[PDB]
Amino acid sequence: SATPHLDAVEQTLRQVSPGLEGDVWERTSGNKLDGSAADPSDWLLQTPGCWGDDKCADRVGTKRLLAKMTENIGNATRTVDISTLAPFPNGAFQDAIVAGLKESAAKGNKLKVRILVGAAPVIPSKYRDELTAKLGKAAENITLNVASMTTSKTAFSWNHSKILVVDGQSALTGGINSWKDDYLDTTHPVSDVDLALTGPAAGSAGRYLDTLWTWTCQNKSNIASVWFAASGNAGCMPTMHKDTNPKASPATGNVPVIAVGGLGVGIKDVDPKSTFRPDLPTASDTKCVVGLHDNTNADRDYDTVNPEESALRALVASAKGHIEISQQDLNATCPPLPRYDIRLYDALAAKMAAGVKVRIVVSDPANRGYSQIKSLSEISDTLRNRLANITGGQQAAKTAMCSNLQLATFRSSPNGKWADGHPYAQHHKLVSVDSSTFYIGSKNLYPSWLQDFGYIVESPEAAKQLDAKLLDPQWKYSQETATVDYARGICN
Ligand SMILES: *[PH-](=O)([O-])[O-]
Repeated sequence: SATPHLDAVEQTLRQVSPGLEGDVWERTSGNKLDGSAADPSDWLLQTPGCWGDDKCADRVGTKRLLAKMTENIGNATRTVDISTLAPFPNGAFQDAIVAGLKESAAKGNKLKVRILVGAAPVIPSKYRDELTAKLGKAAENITLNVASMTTSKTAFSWNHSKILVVDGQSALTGGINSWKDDYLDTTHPVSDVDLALTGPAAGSAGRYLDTLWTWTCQNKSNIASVWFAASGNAGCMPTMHKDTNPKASPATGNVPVIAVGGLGVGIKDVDPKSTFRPDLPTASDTKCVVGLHDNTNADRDYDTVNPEESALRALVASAKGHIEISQQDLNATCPPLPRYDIRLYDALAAKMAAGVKVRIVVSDPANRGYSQIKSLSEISDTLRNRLANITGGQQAAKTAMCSNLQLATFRSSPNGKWADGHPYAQHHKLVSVDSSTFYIGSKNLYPSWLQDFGYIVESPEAAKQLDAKLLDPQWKYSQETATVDYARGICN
C-alpha cells in the first residue's frame, strides 16, 4: 500500500469506534496541505517561528498564523466554525477573526458563525457583544452563536479542541489557544503548532463540531453545563455544518488523512455499535490514589467514545524506523488524573525493544502551567520499567532504552532559557513517524478526558517539510538538555 500507516490506524479505529465513523473520526482522500506558492511548507503554522534567536525578534511563524486565519475567514461564503479552550480569543487573534469576517461581509456574503469554548466550573454574552461592536455594519451579515461548555465537573471534561473551519472546505487545527498573553505580547512566547488544510478532511472537522454543538444545544438550558448567547433572534445551530455545507467537501489535492477526535466524558457513555474487547495492561504506579476511576487505562467504554487515544497508540505502533514526539508533557498531575497512559508507554517500549528509535521532547520542568513533571527521569524510569516486562529485566531494559531513545526538554536557541530569563514553554501535540505520517492536533499524550481533535496525515513530502521546518531545528537546540541520546551514547 502507498499508505501503510493510515491503513493500520484505520483498522484500529473501525474496531474501537465503528459507530462514530463519519462524525468523530473519518478517513478521507483528496486533501491538500494549504501552503503558499513561495514557501510550500507554510501549511505548518508553527509559532513563534524564531529559531536561533533568544530575543525572538523575527516571528515569521506568528505572522503567518495570524495572516492565515484572516485569509481563511475572509474567503468564507457560508460558514465559520471555531472551537477553542477558554478564555475566548483576544488580542491579535480576535483582531484576525474580526478582520476576516469584515472582509467576507464586504465581498457580499451572509454567514453563519459558531464559536465554542470549553471552560472550568456573563462571559459568552460579553464576547458576543464585543465581537458585534467590533464588526460594525458587517454584523448585519452574520448569524452568531457563542457558547462556553463543561461536560463533566467530576471528570474535568470540557472542550479542548482548537479548530477553525470555513465553508467545510478549509481547516486549521492544532495546539494553539487564542491567548495573547502566552503566545503574542511577551518576550517568552509559547512554542506550539497548528496545520492548515483543505479538502474533504475539513468536512470531517465540521461534522465533529456538529457533534459537539448537538450536545451543547441540547443542554443549553442547564446552567451547570452550558452558557449560550446568540445574535438577535437567532436560535442554537446544532447542525450548521450538515445543514449548510456539502456532505462531501470538494477535493483539492491528493493527500490522505484520518480525522480523529474524542467526546471526553459526559456527552456519550459508550459507542453501542462497538464490540471492542481490549487486553488492558497492568498498572502499578500510574494511579497515585486508590479511589480514582481511571478512564485512560481502565475503562473500555471510554475508549469507544475517545478514538483519538487509540489512534495515537496505533500511530506509534505503525512505525518501522523512527518516531518523534513533541509535547508539553507525557505525564499528567495525579490526582485527579492517572500519571501516564500505560498502553502508550508499552507501545513505545515495544518499539524500542525492536530497535525503532524514539525521540521525546517535552517542556522544561522549570515551567512548573506548562509542565507537569519535576524531572525527565519521570519519563525515562517509566519507559525502563515497561521495557523490563519485555526484555527480561532492568539491566536489559536500560540497555534497550539507552540504545534507542532521545529524551530532552525544549529549547529554540543556544540559550538554556529565553533572553528575558523565562524558560521556554512548549505546547505542541505532535507525533511524526518514518518521515511519512504525522499527527497535529489538540490531543495531548498525557492522561486527559477532554473533547479533542486532530489530523493524521500520510505524506512523505509534508513530513520532510515538518522535519526541516520544525523537528530538525528543535533537536538542534534541544539536544543539549538530553538525559538519554543514543546518537551520542548519552545515558544518564
Ligand atoms: P491544552 O490547551 O490544555 O493542552
